[PDB]
Amino acid sequence: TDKLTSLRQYTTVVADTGDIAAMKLYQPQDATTNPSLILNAAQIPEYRKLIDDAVAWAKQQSNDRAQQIVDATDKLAVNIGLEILKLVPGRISTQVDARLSYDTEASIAKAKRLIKLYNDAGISNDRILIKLASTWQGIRAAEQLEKEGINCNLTLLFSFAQARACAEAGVFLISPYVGRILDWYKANTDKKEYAPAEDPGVVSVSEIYQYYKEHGYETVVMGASFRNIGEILELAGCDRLTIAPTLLKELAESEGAIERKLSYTGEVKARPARITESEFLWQHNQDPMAVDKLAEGIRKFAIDQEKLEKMIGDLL
Amino acid sequence: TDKLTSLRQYTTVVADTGDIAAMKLYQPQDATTNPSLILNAAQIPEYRKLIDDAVAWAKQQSNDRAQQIVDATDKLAVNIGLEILKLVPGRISTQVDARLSYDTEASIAKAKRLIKLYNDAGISNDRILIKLASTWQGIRAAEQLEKEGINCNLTLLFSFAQARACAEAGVFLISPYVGRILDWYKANTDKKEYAPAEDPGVVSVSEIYQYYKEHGYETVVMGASFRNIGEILELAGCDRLTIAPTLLKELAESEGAIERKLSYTGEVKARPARITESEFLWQHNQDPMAVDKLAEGIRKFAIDQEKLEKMIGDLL
Ligand SMILES: [Cl-]
Ligand SMILES: [Cl-]
Ligand SMILES: [Cl-]
Ligand SMILES: [Cl-]
Repeated sequence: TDKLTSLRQYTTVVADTGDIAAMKLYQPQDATTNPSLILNAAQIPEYRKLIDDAVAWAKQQSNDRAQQIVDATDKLAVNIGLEILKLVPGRISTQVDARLSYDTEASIAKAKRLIKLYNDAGISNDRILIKLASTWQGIRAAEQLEKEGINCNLTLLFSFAQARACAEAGVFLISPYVGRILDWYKANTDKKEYAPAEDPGVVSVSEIYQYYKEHGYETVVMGASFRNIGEILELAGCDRLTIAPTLLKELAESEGAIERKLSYTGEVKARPARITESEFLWQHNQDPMAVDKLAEGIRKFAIDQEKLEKMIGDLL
Repeated sequence: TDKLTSLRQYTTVVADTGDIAAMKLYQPQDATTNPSLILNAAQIPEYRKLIDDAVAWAKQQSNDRAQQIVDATDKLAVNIGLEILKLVPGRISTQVDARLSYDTEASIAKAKRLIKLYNDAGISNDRILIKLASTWQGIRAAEQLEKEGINCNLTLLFSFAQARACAEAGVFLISPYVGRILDWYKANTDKKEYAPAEDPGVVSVSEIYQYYKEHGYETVVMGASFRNIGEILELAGCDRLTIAPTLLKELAESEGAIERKLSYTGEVKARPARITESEFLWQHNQDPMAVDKLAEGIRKFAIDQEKLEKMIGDLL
């Protein structure tokens, strides 16, 4: 047996890519995309049809250029989601424009708009996760969306404060990063070598997992962003893990059974009072890694969004 | 003539220390303190009377230990402020517990408490600045305090978003940092040498000064936190500058007249709509330096507060 097969006994495998080739190859349950993966998957010549469809559709919905750019970029992300749903039985994650990350109202609106486009294609809400950055504003947006039947993937989750706040908001799923946590520690300490169990991204997810299970929270824990297979194996037992094709390949090519690493066998414990905004802000900003990486991840995703819109604008 | 004397033609000189010796020596207009300067000034044997007075007074106001700790640490800061006001004609800046930095209500309450203690000593509000970190919550706290006749010093000002928000809130004074901005650039780029005019902290304050004057804002601009006299000289013309004794000494010992560097000679311009919380959050987090340093400065001031309270708790 190979390690990818063995992992699937303990963990729901999810493919982190916009490339349908990977869906066929690894047959994941869910898939995740983001603005940069959409931007990358756009250059694939076989996807040119999806870009043209998106641009054409946008011109049929309105006559204003600015609106056509937005409509086309949204429809493109959706169009790619639709191709992926042909090949996976579970969820597709589609990311909202990260420029809205500190705007609750705008994020709710944008989530609803992407859902409308999916619904217009005949896809139900139970096949979709809307990905938002887990700022306070994003978490509050997600809380509201869930009440309206729109399930959310709360991403760029770095601090325990973010983890706690997401759970208390009843979000469908969280995407705690692993690899970008490792990146920080390598950039800000002189320890650049870590055993898998002491990888700080692995430690973060394990602690979050424990807290979620021990309090009986339903939010799906999905580790994301990996630098190596060691990190992935150390989180075997995590509800889901979203993994890039390069690392799915490495697992598939690695022989041997693996053991479950993440479990909670105790009973559910009473929950505390909800963390307030002020408490969340204090506790998030206690974590210098999380401070840096949440803001940084948002900046980079917004740049990817802008580049996507540039590409679409040239075709109109 | 010396450079300290020459600077005073263009800029109001302020002493950044809790040490009364410096007030006598340099005869500044205002003084600034903070938890660490209070903690430092506590070890000075000649201040032991101020610590004992604070502890004694606290035991007379109440019988609860926890409240005595808070009362004593507040009274100590106030007691030091009072000794300084004997030797300066202008303002004393006293910093609120930085653990409150993301809590508007608590910060307002704390500001009012420190003002009460000063008022109880016979000091008017026009001699005092309450120093709060310029988070959104701190700015909103300051807006309200100003309306109630309590003047504020908005500190740890790093991003343009913080500057704009403070001006629009009508705060009495801002303390844009200079040296800590330089710190970040040195640590996060491979340029560790900067000409005074290209020092990123100097550039920051100069841009803020321009924006404030050009829009006729009354908020006092007071550069703070300096690594060298080059930075200070490059901001000659800034409304005020708060300077550590070490650097005041260097200026006093430096011979020669200096030129004014910071001026605005144009007419006042129309102001934009107020920045919203969401816009502020977006724009502040676009500035990786400011993201890091605002949170870091708050963490360190809170640690200094805790150490001060430890020291006070041992004496009760
Ligand atoms: Cl968002
Ligand atoms: Cl929208
Ligand atoms: Cl950001
Ligand atoms: Cl952030």
